[PDB]
Amino acid sequence: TLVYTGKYREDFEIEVMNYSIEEFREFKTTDVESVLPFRDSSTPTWINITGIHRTDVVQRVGEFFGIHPLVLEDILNVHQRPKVEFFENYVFIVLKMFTYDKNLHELESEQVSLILTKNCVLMFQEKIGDVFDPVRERIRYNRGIIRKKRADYLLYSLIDALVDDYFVLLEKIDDEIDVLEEEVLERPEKETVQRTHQLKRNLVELRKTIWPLREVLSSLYRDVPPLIEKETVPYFRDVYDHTIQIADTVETFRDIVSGLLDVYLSSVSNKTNEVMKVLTIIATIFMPLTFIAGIYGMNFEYMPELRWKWGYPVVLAVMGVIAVIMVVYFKKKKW
Amino acid sequence: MEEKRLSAKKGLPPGTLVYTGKYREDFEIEVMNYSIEEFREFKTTDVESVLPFRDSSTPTWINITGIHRTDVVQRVGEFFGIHPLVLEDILNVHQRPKVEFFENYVFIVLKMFTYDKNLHELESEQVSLILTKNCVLMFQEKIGDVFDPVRERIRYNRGIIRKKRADYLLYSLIDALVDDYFVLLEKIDDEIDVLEEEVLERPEKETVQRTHQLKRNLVELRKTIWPLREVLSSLYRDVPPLIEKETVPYFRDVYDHTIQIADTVETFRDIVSGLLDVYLSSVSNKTNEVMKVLTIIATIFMPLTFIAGIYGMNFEYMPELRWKWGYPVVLAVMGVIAVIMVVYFKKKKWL
Amino acid sequence: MEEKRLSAKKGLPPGTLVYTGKYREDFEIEVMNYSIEEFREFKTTDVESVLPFRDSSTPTWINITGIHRTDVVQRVGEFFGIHPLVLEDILNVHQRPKVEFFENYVFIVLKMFTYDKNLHELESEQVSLILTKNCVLMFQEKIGDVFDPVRERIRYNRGIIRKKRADYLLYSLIDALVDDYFVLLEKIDDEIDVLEEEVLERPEKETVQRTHQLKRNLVELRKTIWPLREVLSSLYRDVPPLIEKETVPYFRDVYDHTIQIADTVETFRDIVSGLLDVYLSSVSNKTNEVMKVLTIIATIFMPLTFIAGIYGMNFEYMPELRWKWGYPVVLAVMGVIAVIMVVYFKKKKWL
Amino acid sequence: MEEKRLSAKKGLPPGTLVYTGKYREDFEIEVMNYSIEEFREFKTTDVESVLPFRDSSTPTWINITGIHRTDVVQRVGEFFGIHPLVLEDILNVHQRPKVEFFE
Amino acid sequence: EVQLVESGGGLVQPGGSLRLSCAASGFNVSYYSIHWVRQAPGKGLEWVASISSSSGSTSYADSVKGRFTISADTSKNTAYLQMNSLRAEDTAVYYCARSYWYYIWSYSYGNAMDYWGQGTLVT
Amino acid sequence: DIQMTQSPSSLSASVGDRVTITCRASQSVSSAVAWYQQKPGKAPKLLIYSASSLYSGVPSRFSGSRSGTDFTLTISSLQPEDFATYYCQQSSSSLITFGQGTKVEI
Ligand SMILES: [Mg+2]
Ligand SMILES: [Mg+2]
Repeated sequence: TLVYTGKYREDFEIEVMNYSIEEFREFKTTDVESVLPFRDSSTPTWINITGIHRTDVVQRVGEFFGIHPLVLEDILNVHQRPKVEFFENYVFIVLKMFTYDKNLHELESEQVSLILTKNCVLMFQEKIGDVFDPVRERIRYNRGIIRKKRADYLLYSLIDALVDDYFVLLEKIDDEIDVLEEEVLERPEKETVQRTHQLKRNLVELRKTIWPLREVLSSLYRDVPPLIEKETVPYFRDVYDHTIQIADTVETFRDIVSGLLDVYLSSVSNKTNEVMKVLTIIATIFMPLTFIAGIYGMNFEYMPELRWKWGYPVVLAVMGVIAVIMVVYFKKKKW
Repeated sequence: MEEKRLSAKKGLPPGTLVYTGKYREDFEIEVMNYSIEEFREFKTTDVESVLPFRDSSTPTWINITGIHRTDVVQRVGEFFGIHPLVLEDILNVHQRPKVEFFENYVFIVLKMFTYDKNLHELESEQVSLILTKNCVLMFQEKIGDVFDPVRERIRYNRGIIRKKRADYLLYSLIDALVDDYFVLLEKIDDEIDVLEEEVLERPEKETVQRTHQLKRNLVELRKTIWPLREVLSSLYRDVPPLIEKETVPYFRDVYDHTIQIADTVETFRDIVSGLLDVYLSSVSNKTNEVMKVLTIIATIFMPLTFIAGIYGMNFEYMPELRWKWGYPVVLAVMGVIAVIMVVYFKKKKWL
Repeated sequence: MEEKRLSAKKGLPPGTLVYTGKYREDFEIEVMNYSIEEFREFKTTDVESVLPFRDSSTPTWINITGIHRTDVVQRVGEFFGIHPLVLEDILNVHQRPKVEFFENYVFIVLKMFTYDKNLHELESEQVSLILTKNCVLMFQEKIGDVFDPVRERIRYNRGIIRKKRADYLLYSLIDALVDDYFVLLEKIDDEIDVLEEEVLERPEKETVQRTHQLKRNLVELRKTIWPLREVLSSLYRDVPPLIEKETVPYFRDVYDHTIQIADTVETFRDIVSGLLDVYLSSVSNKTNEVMKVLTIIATIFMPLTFIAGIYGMNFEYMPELRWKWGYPVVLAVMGVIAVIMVVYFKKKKWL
Repeated sequence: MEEKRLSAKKGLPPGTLVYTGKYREDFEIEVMNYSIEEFREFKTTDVESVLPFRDSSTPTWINITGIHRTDVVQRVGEFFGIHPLVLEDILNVHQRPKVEFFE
Repeated sequence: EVQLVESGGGLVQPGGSLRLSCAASGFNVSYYSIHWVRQAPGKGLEWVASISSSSGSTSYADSVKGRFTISADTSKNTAYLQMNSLRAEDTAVYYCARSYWYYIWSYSYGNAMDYWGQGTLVT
Repeated sequence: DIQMTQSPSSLSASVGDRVTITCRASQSVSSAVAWYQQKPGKAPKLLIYSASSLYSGVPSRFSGSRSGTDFTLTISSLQPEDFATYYCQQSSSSLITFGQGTKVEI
């Protein structure tokens, strides 16, 4: 029980920001105990655990905050679609941050768990690197209204940063779509086909990850248990609409890339004709020549192979004439 | 015959009834009486509790599971004043979903689907709902259904399920069925995605078999879904006196959900129809690669084996019988022609 | 359907009624009078015996098996006040199922099919059912019908057929025909399953012919069955006076049966459309593996022919110069290149 | 389905209505006010001329060709009491056919 | 018919202030977005600020943030840009341009300014 | 901030020629690039929006193309009225950014 599933073993650090209307303190540490006392504090706190491959810390904080070990295993589980679970003590959501590489077109996903408990938010991540820097400066520099509100608005801000990163990823994918759409039409090779296959798989992954996100954000503003407070409904509504936008773009891109695949797949089944033509013309050309050469190659010791009128030039001339005749046999039916 | 889809060879007089499905194992009657004040669960294999609950003014939900005991079904039909023809419809598991309105009861037949992974086989089970007075009768075949959330809502005083009469109960059960359709459509979407990937990049015969089975499953769903649209439309528009209004808006949402399900099923059918052609062309492309390999080797080989057979014949008056490094000259020609042929292949991307 | 005038054709003189079908090998007449008290049956080919049963108080059924003789059909029609256009429609076999309503009688044209195993022919014959006063006239093309169960039901007094009027007899005949349709659809499902197993396992040449024949049969069934929905919908909704409103639920049930049959036909059409693409994929796979074999043979035996031709040359100054018994060395080099190429194919997994 | 209100789209000011098509060439307002006696055809470009026909007793047909000018659509909706979400649905083009019944 | 007129320009002392007024005719500033575009003498165009009067959401370039302030009055159909703490690089010609939005994909929108005024010189 | 560069900084051509001016965006702007024309001493005039669409009333000599993250404005056949400066907008973000402008002269 309580086993880590991902593939990250690089770094593990803990970060805490405690902000109020006037008070603010941000720090980083690597001891699980130091973040424990913040639970009973009335101030809105943000706790971040970058490395969850150390299961002991995860279990320790789970026991401290009085949460079910099943959701502990869900946090440790990494291959899972986003979901939302409303419990009386805490509300627990699962999201996925995406990263893209334009040099090598691949999509990397990281599972991130967010738990809201009264005046605290707990974030569990896979590796180091976040999309929450804008909200980090929002708390740090007091710009914006993040400090005035409670931890529900902090959950809203984290989800907003998530969907903003989704928008950036969609911009990168749109540029890739344009490049590939031009290249497939005007540069047909195998690398284009491999890139199109990779792009289709990446868009399928995006669809499978984003469609449950719509349901999560719908739940966070329709069911709205007392944890989120009635003052935060419109913001989650806005994030829900943003998720709708991201979806609709995802299906549009999927349709376009499927059309590209269909075009290339239609271009195939005519290379068979060309290659068959090449094979059959070279066979019809060169099998007769080999046939005659072998026939004159047999040593029966009684063949009229004497010089006479020079046999070798005559044989070569006749063979070349036969080859030219076989060539002329083609192109009559447009071969 | 049993494994085959249709086994409805009946003929027979039109006034007598008999069960048709493949399930003859379980039998349980679960009666749930409820109101604003308190609820009451009677679960038994006895037919005693089901009978008198029609007269009770409080709403009741009878859930009879197991139609292999046709005697209890016909007995409760006789006691409830239910026409024998719709009894035959209840026991007939091949009947498509539908609704019929009478002066005393409204009768509905629906199909619930369960889909299990690694065994690509949709399983359809018929559920019959008869709403009359202040009770709802639920005829079903196997143990296990999707109506757990409505049971939880009834027992735990959440939602409006207890504030209204049996019409809201029927609405809630139909809504639960539609949600089950949605989750099964999600399962089939996942299967379609993985099958599209496998068709594109792993062409095997097993892939074709899975594609055909998935096509059959989507055709089954397409057959079943449209009568559900018709039945929800009939409940939406007709407004029988048993439906006490202020629930027609509640049925409108279910009608919209059924429309969405129908559109999704049609798109899925389109995708699974295109899958076979995609597989065809991918296998043709692999064959084209085989053609590339064979044609390349043939065109870079057969011409110079003709060349090697040129001087292979022994003439009495043969040219270049004795020249310096004649065999090395032939080998150099062979290498040069091989190199230029490889150059052409690199030019044409064939190799 | 009015004006009391026949259609005008070139070949026929205007005033003649002509049989259209191809069966002229039979002629029979039967009369069955049924009631609560007893039942009378007689098979007299003489056409005079059916006349007195025109005005029988009890409902009676007159079956004319074989309408190839236009004399009997025209005389019966004139005797019963049948409009000449209705008589032509009875004689015109090549006509889709339909119902015409008149102030005196109700006219219905239907088809019943027969399926023969080991001989893929989905033939048909047209039957005409005319309900007038309290007697039902049914005309058939030839011998062979699905009305035997109704006949034995009348004989054995089982059911409630003898407790009602001719409208219920017409309902019983239509229900028997619809059950015949169910049986035909089941047999076609059997054929589809056998064909599917064959195509997924053994892709012979006859499989294409069987698939296309079954497709044509299914299209013919759809063309026949789609007007049957209009038939039964008219009989149910339009509520003509002769029905007398008692048989509304039975006619509605037969309408539901027709709708289910149409949906089943559409399902079978979808499956049949899938089978052809499955067959194309299977034959593509077969071609692919055969060309696997051809390539893996030609590729490995080309360079060996190279070494054979080069070293089997004819030159006085040629560098053979056997180095430490080098002929087995050349053979071992041949084995080495053969092993290299088969290893390459194994890595590419062609063989 | 719940309540309905204007969607919030990233990158736009709140409550901004945008035409989502590709045609931005034509604009006209053609009005046909007909009755049992005589008709009235009136093709124009000014948008204030057509607005008073909301209270006309005889049937009126107001055909606005060219919705790329969102200001005209917004003014017509504001005068006619059309809900802003309906205006957004009018301007939004990537939409399957639909019907909505309001009061 | 659509016209944009710029006024309020002129020479001013460094570190001072100047209010530029953009009067719009033929269209309602409430329904559209209004941008200020700055072109230095013999230099390329630069973006100053944008106002969406219906929503009130304003946007500023990072090079004039804080010093410049943009607002709009719907009653007069006017767009005001008041500039404080003016510096040496601000001497330029200011244009006022109305822009609409267009739809590329469901996630991305762009705007193109249709009608521009004659512009006013500020030193 | 999204920085766009544009080349060439000045292009010389005669009437009847084809002229292409290309913008490169540092970041990724989806397709919200706009091409404007400014004659000396007068306000700019919008020519192209959405990287491939023509503003109403603009002559079809100008055309626009987008390859991934760089855009091109191509004039098929010049005219004496097309000898002006051409500018380049990105509008994906709320902060519009211009190019430095290319003067097409004789
Ligand atoms: Mg030889
Ligand atoms: Mg082939």
